[PDB]
Amino acid sequence: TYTTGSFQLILGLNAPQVISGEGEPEGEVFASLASKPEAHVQELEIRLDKDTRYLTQHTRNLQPGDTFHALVEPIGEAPLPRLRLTDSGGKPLAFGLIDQPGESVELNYTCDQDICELVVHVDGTDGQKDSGEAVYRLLVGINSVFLESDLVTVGLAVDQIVGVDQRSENFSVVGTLKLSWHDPKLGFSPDQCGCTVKSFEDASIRAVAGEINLPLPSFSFYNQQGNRWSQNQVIFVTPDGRASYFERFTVTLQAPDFDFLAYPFDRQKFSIKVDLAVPTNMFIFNEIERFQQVVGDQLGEEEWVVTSYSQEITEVPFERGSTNSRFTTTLLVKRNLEYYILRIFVPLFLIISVSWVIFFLKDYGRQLEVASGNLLVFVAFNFTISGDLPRLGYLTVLDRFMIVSFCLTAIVVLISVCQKRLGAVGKQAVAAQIDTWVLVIYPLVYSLYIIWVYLRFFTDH
Amino acid sequence: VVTSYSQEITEVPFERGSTNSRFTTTLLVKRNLEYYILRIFVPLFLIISVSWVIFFLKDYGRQLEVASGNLLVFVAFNFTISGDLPRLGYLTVLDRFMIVSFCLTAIVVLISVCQKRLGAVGKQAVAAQIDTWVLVIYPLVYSLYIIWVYLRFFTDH
Ligand SMILES: [Ca+2]
Ligand SMILES: [Cl-]
Ligand SMILES: [Cl-]
Ligand code: NA
Ligand code: NA
Repeated sequence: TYTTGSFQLILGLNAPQVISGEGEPEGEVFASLASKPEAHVQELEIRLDKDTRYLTQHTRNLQPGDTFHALVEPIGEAPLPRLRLTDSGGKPLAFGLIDQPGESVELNYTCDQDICELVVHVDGTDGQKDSGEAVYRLLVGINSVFLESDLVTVGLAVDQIVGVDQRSENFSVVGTLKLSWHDPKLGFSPDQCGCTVKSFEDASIRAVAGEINLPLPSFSFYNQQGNRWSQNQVIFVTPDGRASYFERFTVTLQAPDFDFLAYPFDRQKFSIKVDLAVPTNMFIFNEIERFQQVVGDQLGEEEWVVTSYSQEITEVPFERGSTNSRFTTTLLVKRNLEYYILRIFVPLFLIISVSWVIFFLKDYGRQLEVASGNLLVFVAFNFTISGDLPRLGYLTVLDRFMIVSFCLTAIVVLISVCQKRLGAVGKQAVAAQIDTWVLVIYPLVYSLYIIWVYLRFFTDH
Repeated sequence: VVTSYSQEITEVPFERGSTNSRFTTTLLVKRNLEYYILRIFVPLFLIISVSWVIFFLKDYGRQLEVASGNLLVFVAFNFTISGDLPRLGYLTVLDRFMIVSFCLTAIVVLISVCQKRLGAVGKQAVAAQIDTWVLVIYPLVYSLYIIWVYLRFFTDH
């Protein structure tokens, strides 16, 4: 291909030093710049929401002697906005003149210095935003009229969800980060190295920008807690201006999108947000690279499992009207449920049934002997399981079922006492009516409780 | 403990066709098993049989007092050992045996209640047939469970 960049030209007439690399200017002048001009014109439909109501676009680079025209127009019946042109420093070079009919605010300028580096402004500063949807066609021209954000393709993949802190509403994950992006200003000329590839290893895009003193697409994991353990870190740059970043990492992230209210029947969102650290006007995320399986299927492992992974490009505001790209890889998860209903629920059931079948007995002495004894087994079992249950400072559904379960088992002891007295007073057919009396209201209440909670916690009621 | 160590040279792909050497030293390991079957399995057994020999009794009153009491000892023991057992968020085979073990011990309490009422209704030779009735299906079920798991978890079935 053709190649690009800047050069130093030494021209010599009867001067053998010039072919030796040796340019010191001397003598009488013989040469210079050799010859409407070339024109460049651009469309863009700009949009002005409540969010974004001033907008500026840096122009790219006019020669002394170049003329610049720009025109705005309303898409619907939206108001005629304020137009102006300005240098990079903000000193004004023109203003918009609203036209003969009053439909287009046009502006004009031709160029003074050997660099004119112009900036176009359009504002909807004039009125209160009524529904925040007035949008404009903007025409622009000199005689790629606007200098555009270079386009980065980002990719992410997770290998291990290695920690979840349920109390502090955060988690930890191991994964792989790739950004690939074509910027000519990066360009390596080959004869220096003697290679196609230049490598920077073990440092942060930020640090390499600082070393090179140029702009690069730096980023941060948005909710990062403390430090990240990054290995196989690297950034590759070819001659072309094609560049790539590769980083396996192990990061700890705050996710207060946790809700543990329906534990263990809760489901959760692990979101891995990757924001840039430079605005939309310099770099933006343009593609998603499916460089590997996004979520890595080791299934035996099992503690939290994965429903679906959706990873997506979105632009978010930051300070100084920093609007910048954000690459959200967000895993959907649920707990391993066999662990809960087998280890917790099944046994619990049995403890509750023991209290219900001792109502059959009619030897209230013994009914109460077992009733009381089984309450201890309940409490006993309730702290067997207290380990896999986490302390948060608020009630999960399980904690809710468990209180009710205990309360019903304690009242069987209370009822059993009641009936034993009745037995020894010789109203034993009262106490036998009671026996069969409970036998049916009582497991009816467990079942109704459950229905209550399912509706209370699961059904948008 | 270590079963064998095999260490080996192999080349794997990386960034921009980086194909590079990898030196894998890979140890094979197993747990110290005496610790498990002595500390966990042997005692558990004993708790299991206590429930089976109280089926012999035919004083269902007392059968049930021991039956119930021994369930607590089971739960008690099950959390003695809860320390050396690690919380993962999913069932290991031990966790599997332990649930089944507890469930069978809870139904002895349930059966013991059943038989006691039968006794006081004066169908005591029903309840005595039951006694000998379990005595044999019940430790048959532990043994079949075990066979089930060995096949479920160990034998590529
Ligand atoms: Ca929250
Ligand atoms: Cl409790
Ligand atoms: Cl248990
Ligand atoms: Na984990
Ligand atoms: Na907290």
